[PDB]
Formats: sequence, structure tokens, C-alpha cells
Amino acid sequence: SSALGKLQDVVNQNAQALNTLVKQLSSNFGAISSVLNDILSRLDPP
Amino acid sequence: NGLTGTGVLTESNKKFLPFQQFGRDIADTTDAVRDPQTLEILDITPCSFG
Amino acid sequence: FASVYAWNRKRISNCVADYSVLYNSASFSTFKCYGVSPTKLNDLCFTNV
Ligand SMILES: *[C@@H]1O[C@H](CO)[C@@H](O[C@@H]2O[C@H](CO)[C@@H](O)[C@H](O)[C@H]2NC(C)=O)[C@H](O)[C@H]1NC(C)=O
Repeated sequence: SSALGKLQDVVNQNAQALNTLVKQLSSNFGAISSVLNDILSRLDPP
Repeated sequence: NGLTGTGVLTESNKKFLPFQQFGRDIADTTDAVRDPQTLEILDITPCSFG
Repeated sequence: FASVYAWNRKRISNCVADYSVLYNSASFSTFKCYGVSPTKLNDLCFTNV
């Protein structure tokens, strides 16, 4: 009432990984943008 | 005016500072816009998937 | 027009620019763009040209 770090640790590790997964949807990896509506509606399918 | 997307549009209550074009959410997804003509903020909730 | 070493530079502002109508003024000899196809530019919007 005044120690559950194992449980806390587990509950956390998973959130830190799920956030890193979403934060990758905004990297270019060597492209002109991160949005398909900027690469699509701005170029030819070729 | 350039922002292409899909979803449900809803009346907002977020005070978009007179100079903020849109709303940015952690993990970087568009979640609010401002209508160019009437200049009101609208939230963009995602359609239903599963 | 201008000479090349002191080349002109216009800045366009708020307007309705139809790029496809510019595309077929029917006398050109090079119409080449890299960032974007010209016909797809008829549904974008910018801040300064
Ligand atoms: C584009 O035009 C519309 C009207 O055609 C403008 O809307 C006006 O917005 C002001 C807000 O400052 C209102 O007080 C007016 O009543 C609106 N007019 C109408 C007819 O609704 C709009 O502001 C214009 N775009 C910009 C960027 O100014």
C-alpha cells in the first residue's frame, strides 16, 4: 500500500516496441517523402 | 488542398492557433484539418476495419 | 525575354493555374518535368511558384 517492477517492465517493453513500429511510418528510407499520396499523386506509375 | 485521405469528419473543439494549418498526432498521423473556405477545425476519425 | 546571365524570375501568387491548358499551347520543343507528371499537377496546390 505504501515493488511490481517485473510486471511493470513487461507491460512497458511491449508499448515501447509498438510505438517504434508506428514511428517508422514516417521515414523516407531514401525516397522523396513518406506519404504515398505525395509520391502517387505526383508521378507516373512507371 | 493537397491532404488526401479517408475517414469520418467531425466538428472539433481544438483551438487551432491562428496560424496552424493542421493537427499532428504522436506517431505522426494526420488527425485534424482546417477547412480552407470556412476556417474551422475538423477531426478525422478512421473508418472501421478489423 | 531576358538574357541568360541576368535571367528573369517571376513569382506567382494566388490564382487559378491550369497546367494542361499550358501544356497544349502547341508550339513547344521541350516540355520535360522530373518531380511530377504535368497532367497530375491539375489537382495539387502550392505556396509559391
Ligand atoms: C475564401 O472565400 C470565402 C468566401 O467565399 C471566405 O470565407 C469568409 O471567411 C470569413 C472569415 O474571416 C468570414 O467572416 C466570411 O463570412 C466568409 N465568407 C463566406 C461567404 O462564407 C474565405 O475566408 C476565403 N479564403 C481565405 C483564405 O480568406
